[PDB]
Amino acid sequence: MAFEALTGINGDLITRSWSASKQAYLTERYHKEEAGAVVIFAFQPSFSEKDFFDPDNKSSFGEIKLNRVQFPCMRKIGKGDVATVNEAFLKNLEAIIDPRTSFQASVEMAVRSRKQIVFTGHSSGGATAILATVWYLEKYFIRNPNVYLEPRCVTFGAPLVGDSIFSHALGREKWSRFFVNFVSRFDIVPRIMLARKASVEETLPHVLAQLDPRKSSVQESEQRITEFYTRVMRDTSTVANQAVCELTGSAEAFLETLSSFLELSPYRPAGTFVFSTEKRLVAVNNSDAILQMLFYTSQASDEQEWSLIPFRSIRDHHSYEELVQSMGKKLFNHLDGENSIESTLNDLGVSTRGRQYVQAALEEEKKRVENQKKIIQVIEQERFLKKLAWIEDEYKPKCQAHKNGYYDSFKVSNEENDFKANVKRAELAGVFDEVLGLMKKCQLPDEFEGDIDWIKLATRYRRLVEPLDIANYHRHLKNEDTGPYMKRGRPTRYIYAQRGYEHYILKPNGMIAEDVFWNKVTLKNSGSECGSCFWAEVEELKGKPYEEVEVRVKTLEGMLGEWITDGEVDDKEIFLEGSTFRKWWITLPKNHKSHSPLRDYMMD
Amino acid sequence: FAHMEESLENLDPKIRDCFLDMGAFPEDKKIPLDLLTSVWVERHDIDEETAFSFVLRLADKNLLTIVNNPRFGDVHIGYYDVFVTQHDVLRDLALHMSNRVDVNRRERLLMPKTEPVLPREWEKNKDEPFDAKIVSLHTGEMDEMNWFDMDLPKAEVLILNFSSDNYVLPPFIGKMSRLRVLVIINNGMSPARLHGFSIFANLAKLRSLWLKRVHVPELTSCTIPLKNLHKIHLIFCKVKNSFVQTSFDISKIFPSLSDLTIDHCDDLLELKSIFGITSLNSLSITNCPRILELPKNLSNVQSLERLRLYACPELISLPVEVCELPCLKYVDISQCVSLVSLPEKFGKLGSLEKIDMRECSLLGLPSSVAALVSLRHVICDEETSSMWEMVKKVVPELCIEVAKKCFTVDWLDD
Amino acid sequence: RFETSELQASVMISTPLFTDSWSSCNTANCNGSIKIHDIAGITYVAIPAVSMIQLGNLVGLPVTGDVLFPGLSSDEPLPMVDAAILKLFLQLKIKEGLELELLGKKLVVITGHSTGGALAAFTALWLLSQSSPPSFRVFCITFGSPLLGNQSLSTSISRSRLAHNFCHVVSIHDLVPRSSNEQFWPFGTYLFCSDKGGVCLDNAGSVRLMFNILNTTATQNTEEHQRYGHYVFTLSHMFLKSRSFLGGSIPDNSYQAGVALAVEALGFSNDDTSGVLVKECIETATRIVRAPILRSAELANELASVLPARLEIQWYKDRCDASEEQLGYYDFFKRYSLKRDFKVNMSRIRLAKFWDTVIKMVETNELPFDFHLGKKWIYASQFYQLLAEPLDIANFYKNRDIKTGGHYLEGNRPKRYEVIDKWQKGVKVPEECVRSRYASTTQDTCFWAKLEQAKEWLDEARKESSDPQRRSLLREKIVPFESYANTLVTKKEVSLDVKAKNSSYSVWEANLKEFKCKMGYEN
Ligand SMILES: Nc1ncnc2c1ncn2[C@@H]1O[C@H](COP(=O)(O)OP(=O)(O)O)[C@@H](O)[C@H]1O[C@@H]1O[C@H](COP(=O)(O)O)[C@@H](O)[C@H]1O
Repeated sequence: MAFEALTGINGDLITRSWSASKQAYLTERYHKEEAGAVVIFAFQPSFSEKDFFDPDNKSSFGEIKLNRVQFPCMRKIGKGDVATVNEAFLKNLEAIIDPRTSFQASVEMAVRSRKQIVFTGHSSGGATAILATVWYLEKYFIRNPNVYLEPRCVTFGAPLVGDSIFSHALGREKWSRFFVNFVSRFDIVPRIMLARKASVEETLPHVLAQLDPRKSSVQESEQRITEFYTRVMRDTSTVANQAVCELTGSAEAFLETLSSFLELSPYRPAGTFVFSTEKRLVAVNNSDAILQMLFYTSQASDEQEWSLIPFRSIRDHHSYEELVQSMGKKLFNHLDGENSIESTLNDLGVSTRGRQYVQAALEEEKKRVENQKKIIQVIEQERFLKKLAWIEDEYKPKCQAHKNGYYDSFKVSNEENDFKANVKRAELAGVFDEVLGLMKKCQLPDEFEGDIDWIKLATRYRRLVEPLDIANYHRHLKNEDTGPYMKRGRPTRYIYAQRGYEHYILKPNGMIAEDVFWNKVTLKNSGSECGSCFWAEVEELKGKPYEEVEVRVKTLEGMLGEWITDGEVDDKEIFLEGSTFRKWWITLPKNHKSHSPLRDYMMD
Repeated sequence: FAHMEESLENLDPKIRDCFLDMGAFPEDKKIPLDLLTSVWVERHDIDEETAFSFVLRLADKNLLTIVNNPRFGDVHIGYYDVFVTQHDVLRDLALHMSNRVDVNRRERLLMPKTEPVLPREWEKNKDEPFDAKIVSLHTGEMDEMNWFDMDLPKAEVLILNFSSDNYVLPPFIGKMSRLRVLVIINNGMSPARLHGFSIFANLAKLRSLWLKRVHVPELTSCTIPLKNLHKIHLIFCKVKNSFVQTSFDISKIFPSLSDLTIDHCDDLLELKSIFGITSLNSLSITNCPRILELPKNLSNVQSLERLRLYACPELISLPVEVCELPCLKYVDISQCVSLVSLPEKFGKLGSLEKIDMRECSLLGLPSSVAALVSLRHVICDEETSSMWEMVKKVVPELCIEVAKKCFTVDWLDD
Repeated sequence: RFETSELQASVMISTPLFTDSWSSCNTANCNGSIKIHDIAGITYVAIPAVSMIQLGNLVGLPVTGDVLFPGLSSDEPLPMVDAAILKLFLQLKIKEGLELELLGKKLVVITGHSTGGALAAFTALWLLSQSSPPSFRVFCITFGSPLLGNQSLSTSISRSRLAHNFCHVVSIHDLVPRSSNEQFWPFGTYLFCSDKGGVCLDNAGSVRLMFNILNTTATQNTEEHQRYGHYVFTLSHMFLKSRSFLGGSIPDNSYQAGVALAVEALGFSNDDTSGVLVKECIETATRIVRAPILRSAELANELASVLPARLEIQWYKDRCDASEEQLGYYDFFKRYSLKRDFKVNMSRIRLAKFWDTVIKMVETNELPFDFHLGKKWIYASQFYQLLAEPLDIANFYKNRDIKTGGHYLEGNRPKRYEVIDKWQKGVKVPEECVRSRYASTTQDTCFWAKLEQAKEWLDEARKESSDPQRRSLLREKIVPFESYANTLVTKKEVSLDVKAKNSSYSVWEANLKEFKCKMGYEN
């Protein structure tokens, strides 16, 4: 029952998915099956060299970057890097979603009928199903999350699709629980994509033809299978060793030196992988642990084990029927939940070094959780909130009552309030820089960026401290040594907080912040994107003739209303009599002085 | 003018004399409380307790306008930010009532302000054995010897306000029946040189010395041993080679010395001579850089009670012989940035009662301080609160106060 | 923690570079010539193994000639290299052929066997230790090369951060790399391999201890070429082989289990004293310390805590340059007259202590390698230096003896400032925008020391004998400083303090003008 408790899929659903996948062999493109209130889509597997490695691809691995418009959530929120997926699988998916196939209409009709959607497939086609699930997660679930709209992805021996960025994006959105992948102990198909194309290009067509269940009459060449297995195992061993060395943070200088001389596959497991053996069922939820188990399970033990492993690996690709039929006669164990994993790994054939590596990978997650707990405890301290309360409720009201904006006061003054504000700003900047470094070094859970409280705290800190940082930057005349503040002076933490806030507020809609900005709109590294950076723009625009730059002024005037409405800037302090912005606007010639749209906000 | 006169009519004659004294004392400057108490002690013979009681009684009115006064922490603490300022109208008042007698002026000899001239009322009467219980002379570029003869057969207190760089000393002390207080104040921006210091050795009855910002003359055996001097306070002075030399025994020259203060003085890398005095009772060093370690000869002193070490950076470590002091009641270390660890046997000080280590980057408190039964008050930072409460668990009477760091810009003004 | 020496060895073995280098070395030995060829986009250069050559003589690195080592240190302990290796490298003219055949290459791997391996290591050292880093990356993989070098050379290589590009594979049975004078010091990562696996050691002391214990071991062999061939052949297939790894009784501890597995991989049982000593050496190879990745993040808190000292220094500078006397903050600190000077001295001492602690932590290797490449740390170090170096110069000159003219740029500059300058050397090219006004702080932190030296030279010229030739020579040595100061002033790269009416620079300029007018030299 624990399998149903964890994965959320019953044995009957697994049997129906396997039956649909088997039936999809005869059918073309996709096959739709309606069982009760469940709609299952099975994608037809394809067995050809071009279906795994794209002929047009020039890289050593058939990987291409995703499109931001198509998959806005499949990227890193902070770094901004997009994920990479297989080119052939992406092309097959794009052909599937073509309007001529009527797949979109069927999906819409099934969604409107309030029926659960299950995506299933076998071999490479099954991998395509995973992409389809992501498509669903980018079309309906993200628009309005609901229990009835929760999808289900089931794959049987599907090869790896996404890289580490793909897995991180799946984990951050809490979508990894909807993917279940059944992989045999000796299955070789999931390990195919972990090898370079040049090593196995000669032997790929023969192995792919042999693996085809439709036409198994082809003559078996043991030498070719042995060479293919040897190359795949060597590449998998190299990839796993490098990954486990990098994860533990050891030999970093040696790894950095050797990275340039090595070309390794970037594909990483994504989803809940469950390993099937003769009488046990083990499910793993950690990508590094899944990769280590995938490498270590397919190993020999003695001479009798050899000379038969490649044949068993070839045969096991069509042995999922026995596992599906005999699902209820095998024990189910969770590797992460269990405390003692020695017996399970010994039963599955993992060696001692594999056990140690799996244990280290599991302990890495616990260390990350402990770091997140420590960060939360530090954040929830009384003094951290006291500093922000003092900044918001004492310095700003006093400056406003002093007829001078607090930005201008921080720019030039000689009072103890400025010194205290600078000290508090330095302390807050140090704390946030420590948090940003911890996040950058991949030592925090993927869900940390998804926390609403953290996003709100970061947004408040930015909106309260960024003008002070700009004033400090422009007070010491640092803009004449490096350049504009937004070019090479803006701290990374503010950019990360702004990107997180924009993603949080734009995820229900679907557009990237750039689209919204450009749609609303020389503007290279401009200040019209961030409300808190408006002061910096005033620094750049002032001291220049009106004729040279005019469009930036108009853009600033247009965005000022939105910034005021959203609370990015306060009209009481930035429109003060002694503010530098008022003086700059006074110096502006009479034409724009009379054509400005905020007259009611300035003229008394 | 009338209101404070009426108040003076209501004051006791002793407190009236004290009010006149402080009021006629030089204005527009910060006057330490210790000097004022010493002046009252040697003038009215009221002793320190009654002097402090009088100060507290007079603190109610505006004639003794108080300052921050952080001395409320304990009574064993010294003087720091405790200066008292008075109004110039009160100064003129105290100068008014019977204080311009031509020849006699039985008390309160004053000078309204620094000038290269002397008061014509007393200048004309050169031959005047005037009773001079209180003398305060303010002189700028003019010579200290003056142009007449102050015999002063009954003088008790002498205060001088000085200036310029090259200067001499008057021969008045040579023709002096008795004297107890001698204060020299220099307001220049550069060290001031003094000439003719042998005349000051004529009288040994002096009990307090308040030199400041000057070239401390080197001690010599020809100097008469001051058997009554008790206080030597040097602030912003120039030790140069006066205290560096060790040929002459300072204990023989100053056997009654009990309190020595060195503040804001550089070029003081040698302290063996200071520790060589066996009569030392309260030693305080404040803001003295260029000091590596204290000399390992403090075991000679067996009566030292206070070891205030305010500021004094670049101090590598505390001496191991400090624990041998039998009556070290008070230890004060503040603003130290080079101290990393206390002595291992620091807890053997059975006479220790209060210790201050504010803004001190201490690494680890030794377990020996767990035996500090007599320790009562600890003023430290929040970092050491845990290992001070660990001591407080053993001794319930221990009280720990966390000193908050206040950010002020008042230091920039000075 | 976690034992990873065996993991590092397995990572190194699993790469195709091992087999490619072995094949290249075998081909070079068979052909008896330097073989340069491209395999899988990587240019392998294999140096043939030479013999009938004696080793042991130490002469040192060349000082004058075609070959040079600018990156190598030149302190009191002079780095030394084997005379035979240098002579063979000079005779074979490897440099010319290598630079001719490596034009346009991106990845270069130099390899050799025994003396060939030593020659390959020397060639890689010559390539890396140049005026500028080579356009291509190098990786010297040696197969049982004899020990060469010295303690000074190894220390300089470790300081230069160049040991990561050298790897040596030494069998547990050969005697050629283990038979050398005690003056020789190993350098770079060393791989100890055997029929059941390998281990990697990246510590000179650990490698020396392993060599010593292997020397004390009774088991030794004379034929090592066939042993190396068998070892590489059986290690290239370790991926397709899973062993029991029984290790006797498996300890219930991650570190203990890892150490036991590493010991077992070398063919040493846990019963003989040799196995126990090997286990002790492996345990002592890795030290216990807080994770550098967490320490780098944690450093921001103490940086923020020390920042108020810099804020106080900034406020003091503003007050000094806003004063009526207009003496400049440098001269104000040079003349101890107010308590604010003492407070600023305390803040400067605290900042110097914090930065010295940071530098010591960096040099201890308690932080990641790219710690100094961080933009934030570089900018913070620059901001601290530009504000604290004049204060340190003023303090040194105030405490400087009258007749001890050691100055600040003649061996008295603290090493922390040199490390800060080395970090700033990686800053991108600054923009050439014209400054509208004077900068807040002087760009050159050594301006005050040069000004003091120029003032001393001018005073010496003014107060001396007639000696017209001496005056001409002193003026010739002085006028470069005047030209540099004029260029700095015209570029507006100096703060207002140097432009004060009563500043030291103005007094020096007035004195120079008066001297020129009095005596009449041109220009
Ligand atoms: N010209 C400069 N001089 C000195 N520091 C600079 C300069 N420019 C940027 N910085 C600082 O360099 C760090 C980059 O970290 P970053 O996370 O981006 O690292 P990377 O991800 O890129 O590797 C940010 O903290 C920038 O902080 C700005 O500088 C002002 C003074 O800072 P202060 O508080 O110390 O006085 C602050 O007001 C912020 O405007």
